[PDB]
Amino acid sequence: PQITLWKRPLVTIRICGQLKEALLDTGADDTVIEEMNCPGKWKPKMIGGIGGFIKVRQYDQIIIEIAGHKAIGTVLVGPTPVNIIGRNLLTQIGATLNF
Amino acid sequence: PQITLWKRPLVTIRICGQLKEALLDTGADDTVIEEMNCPGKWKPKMIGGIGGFIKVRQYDQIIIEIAGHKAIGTVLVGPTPVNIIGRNLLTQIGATLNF
Ligand SMILES: CC(C)CN(C[C@@H](O)[C@H](Cc1ccccc1)NC(=O)O[C@H]1CO[C@H]2OCC[C@H]21)S(=O)(=O)c1ccc(N)cc1
Repeated sequence: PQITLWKRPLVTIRICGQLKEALLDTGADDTVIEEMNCPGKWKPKMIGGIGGFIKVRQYDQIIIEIAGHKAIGTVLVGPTPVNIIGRNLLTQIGATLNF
Repeated sequence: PQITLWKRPLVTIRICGQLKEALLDTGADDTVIEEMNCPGKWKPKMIGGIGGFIKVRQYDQIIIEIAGHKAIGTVLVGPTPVNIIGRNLLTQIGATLNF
């Protein structure tokens, strides 16, 4: 599909059996998902943006479906105000920015 | 151009006379640039990102060239970790996400 940018580029994702809304974010290196009790081993991480840093849990090889496209990779879980699909998974669903 | 997302989507911009590197950021509503000298009037504002809120100077109707494409619009100037081109200007240059 083609997504114009008049509005936030939100899509439906499925992660750990739950449907969520997430922002397709070319400015994010990594995918960051709102706090949820996913199973699996993790490593702590700090990620920084406007305002400073948040502490997150880094999970590797997590399966996510994004707007119907399957993906698998690193997902950071923590107190983000929005769910963000970053470049690590955008590349897997074939996303490009065009102008 | 068509921009893939293996690497950060960095471009050269010209703003208030000066060349800077900036990140094309579909997850940003607004364009936020590091502290710099711009001429003319500004309004104090706040904006929040992943780590909290910062104070910025809002400049309106600023002429800004983005990878050779013209835009004229609002720029927030303040202590951002990365210069980001948000949707307010991405729409002006005709950017879309495609997958
Ligand atoms: C600042 C960027 C270099 C990186 N950010 C992604 C960015 O797209 C965020 C993504 C974002 C979106 C909403 C809320 C928080 C963070 N947007 C953002 O800060 O935009 C601000 C400017 O416009 C406003 O519109 C949204 C918030 C304001 S980030 O959220 O801080 C971030 C950093 C590291 C990772 N792995 C993932 C995300």
